[PDB]
Amino acid sequence: MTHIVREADRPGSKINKKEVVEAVTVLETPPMIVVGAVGYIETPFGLRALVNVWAQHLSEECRRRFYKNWYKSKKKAFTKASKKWTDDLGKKSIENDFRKMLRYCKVIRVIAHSQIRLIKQRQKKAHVMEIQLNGGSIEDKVKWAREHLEKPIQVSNVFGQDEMIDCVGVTKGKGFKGVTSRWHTKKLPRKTHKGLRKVACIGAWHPSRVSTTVARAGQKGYHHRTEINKKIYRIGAGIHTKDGKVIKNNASTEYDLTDKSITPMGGFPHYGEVNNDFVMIKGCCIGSKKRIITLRKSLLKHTKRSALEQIKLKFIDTSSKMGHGRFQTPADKLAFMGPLKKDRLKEEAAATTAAAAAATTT
Amino acid sequence: KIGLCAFSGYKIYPGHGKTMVKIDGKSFTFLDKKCERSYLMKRNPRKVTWTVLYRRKH
Amino acid sequence: MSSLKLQKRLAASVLRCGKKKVWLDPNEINEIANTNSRQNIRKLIKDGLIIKKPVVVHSRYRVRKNTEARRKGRHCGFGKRKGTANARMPTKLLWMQRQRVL
Amino acid sequence: NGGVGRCAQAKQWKTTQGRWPKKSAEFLLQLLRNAEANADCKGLDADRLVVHHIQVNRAQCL
Amino acid sequence: NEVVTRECTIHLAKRVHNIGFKKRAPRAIKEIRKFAEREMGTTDVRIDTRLNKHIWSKGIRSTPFRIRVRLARRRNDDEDSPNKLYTYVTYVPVSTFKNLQTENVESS
Amino acid sequence: GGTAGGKFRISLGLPVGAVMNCADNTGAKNLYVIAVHGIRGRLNRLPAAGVGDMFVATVKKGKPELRKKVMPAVVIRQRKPFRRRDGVFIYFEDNAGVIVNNKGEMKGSAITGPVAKECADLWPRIASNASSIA
RNA sequence: GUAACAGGCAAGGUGUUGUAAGUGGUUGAGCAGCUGCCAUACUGCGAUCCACUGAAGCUUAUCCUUUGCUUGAUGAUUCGA
RNA sequence: CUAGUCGAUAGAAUAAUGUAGGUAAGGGAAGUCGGCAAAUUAGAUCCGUAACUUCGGGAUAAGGAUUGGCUCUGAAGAUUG
Repeated sequence: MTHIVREADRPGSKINKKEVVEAVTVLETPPMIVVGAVGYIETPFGLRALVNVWAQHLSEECRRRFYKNWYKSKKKAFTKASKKWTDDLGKKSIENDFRKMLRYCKVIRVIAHSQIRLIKQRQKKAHVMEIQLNGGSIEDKVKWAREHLEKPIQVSNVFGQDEMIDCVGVTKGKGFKGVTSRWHTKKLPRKTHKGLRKVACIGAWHPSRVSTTVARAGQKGYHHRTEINKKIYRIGAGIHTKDGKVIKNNASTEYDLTDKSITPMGGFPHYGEVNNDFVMIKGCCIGSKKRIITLRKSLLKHTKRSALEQIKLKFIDTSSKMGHGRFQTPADKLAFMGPLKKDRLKEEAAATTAAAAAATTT
Repeated sequence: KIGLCAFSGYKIYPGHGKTMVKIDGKSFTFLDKKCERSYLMKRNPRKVTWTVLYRRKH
Repeated sequence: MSSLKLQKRLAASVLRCGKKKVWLDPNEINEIANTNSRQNIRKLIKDGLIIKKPVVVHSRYRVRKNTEARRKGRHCGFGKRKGTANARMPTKLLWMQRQRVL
Repeated sequence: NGGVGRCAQAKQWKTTQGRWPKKSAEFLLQLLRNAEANADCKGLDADRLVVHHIQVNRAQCL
Repeated sequence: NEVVTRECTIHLAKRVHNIGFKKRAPRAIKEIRKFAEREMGTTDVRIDTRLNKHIWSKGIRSTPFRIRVRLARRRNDDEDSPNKLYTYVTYVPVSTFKNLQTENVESS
Repeated sequence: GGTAGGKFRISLGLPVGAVMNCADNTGAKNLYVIAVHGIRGRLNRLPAAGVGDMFVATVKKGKPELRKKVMPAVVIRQRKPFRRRDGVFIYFEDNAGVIVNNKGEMKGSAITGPVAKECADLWPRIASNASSIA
């Protein structure tokens, strides 16, 4: 999370045409690689996955969901059933399997990697995910998914600015907690024998069992949640060399113009270094460090004027998070503090050994 | 927008501080809590050797 | 090898500094343990195999760096005074001394 | 097995519980050393031996 | 070779952290035994007694943030054991650990 | 009432019953928070006044004609910090209040020290008699 | 992956306390040995203060970064239509 | 310090509730049967001290000021005159 000034664009609230200092969140989204296409039908039981067509080559990063030991293995998935693109197949293998989605199915969802080795973790093993396509006349959906097999799709085409994203992840684990932490129950007095951070009464005499409405020590942390209606403030695109080195309007804007990058001084603490694209939403998605938050498009309508406006942000605070930021760029310290007894007073040894290197050849 | 720390002499980008109003009427921006606490103990900033005011004592 | 429970108790009652301060030679415990009489253990003591391990320095350096500074009054302000003034110098023994002066 | 702690090396036995009973192992090492020693007496090949029938019982409690 | 003697620094506070004081630093002499069996592969870790004298220099609570230790993995001379190798970690007194790049060249 | 626009939630630093300066120049020298003036409440929880939260007051150590009566009052500054909406966190040096009738008109004619902007915006009459708003 | 890697070190970065030991000081209340015939003097005095000095420490153990040094696979148990 | 011990079943890990100890914004008893529990004050020198009283006390009533370090100065004695 990283703290953004902007100028608010309302009707008659009290922040109209004035500044506010908002809290934003940074999701490093390197581009997904779409790798296969699944159809679903309707039954009187619900939907039902019927066909599954994979692209033939898959990254070794992303054949690693299929193994729990990859160092140890012989790397044999998907070695056999990716030869279906190399046999006859034009009467037999796959064109039938794409015929089936045109006719029987009603919902076509698509399977995608995430290139997680661009994220610089120790993880190296991907995240596979079924994304539903939602463009009409499912004859289109099977040709859209037949185009983008094995080819990347990046977050600028999915979302825009000023949309209302949703966040679906896991929360942060706290552990086996107790009752004044799980449920936020009152504390019993200081004169409570045998335990005060309890619920005192656990039920009536009758119904003479305990119910599932009472507050016990039942988990805190690590629950699945979906959170609705976060608003995307910026979509980064942050990598490299469009003609020369390029990071600018990542954390820059039109009122700052120092170009740096969204990552603060000394990195995001425990979280990363971010180099890749990012979605920057309003305040607080769920989870810890390095979670996989999937972002689905909103299910609902937005007519609230808090939901609808477009705001262009004034300033992106790139000061450190690792104790208390004082400066913004690393050359902003040289505005205040010049020569530390460091490579500012170690250059004066480095200049004369290079002069001794100039005195070496002469 | 960018404001000045009253104890030390640093710049305060928006967010980033607490700001004290004495009942003289006067308003004091500090940058850290460390500067804010260290003013209320009346450590004079000419005498603490990491500031700007000590630094303009050269 | 053996336990020198006996051998130590005889050493600290011959040297007459009890066995906090007894050192039996820990490469010669084979030859120390063969020796049972005290007349057989003064021979290990005259020879250098059992030593009396000298006392701890409780040095009196700072004790008399301080009481040369009391002579100039360095540590007697009102925040180093904890007796009532009658306890630090009893006024019954100032008028005893004063009468004997006059 | 109540209330013995759960572990992960007791997956292979297909039961989530299990301990590492040290001196209970080492009295059975010192028995299978003595059962193997009479196996070498009659001339049985010690590497073709399986643990055919093992049982433990009770004794007079002290 | 299998007889190499390697001198290296060890950030101690990184390890005896998360541990309550007055439990370090007889914990810091277990963390050293974990440090050797990850650096020399052996299991029989002998700690030179002067190192123990150095670690208990500032009481049980306080422990030096960083040490400069010298391991020597020698073959087990006698007492024919499963462990043919054993590492002996001795204490190297230095002035400033700064720019003390660990190295293996220790002929002595 | 008279609350213009959205008065955003600030942090309440003055529960029942705290004791505030009576920055008034009426004669009252303390105001004591009997109860605050908007409060539904939930169980066990004490009402508490923010800045510009009118409340119910008694003067405990004041004047003789202001003591032992129940009166309204308005908070003008407090000592627990509060986030203004542009990232600012203001607090003050001590807490203070102002005797007010039921309309929102003050009782005296002077306010001896700064009025926070939150108090001035909702009560224009306290805004007029102010020395230095914010 | 005989090294796409990784662990330990190290170097940066960011932080945090706030100016390290060490010499040197016209910083220093004052007091002395000699204070000298002159030159007019050293300090063994001596809280402090100042320069070298935003120095020095600690800084991932659940911080960030690597063309830096170093290190490495070398087991065990069960399982088919 | 001298003598005397490290003997209290040991290792790993630090969840919940606890027994024991800390700190906590703002408010300060609203809590509670009741300030229970905790918190505050405290040594010493100098000032200063109320109602009432059995004249003895009350009284440490209350209410204030001072205190480190360093370098100095002054006062208090003894034997010989």
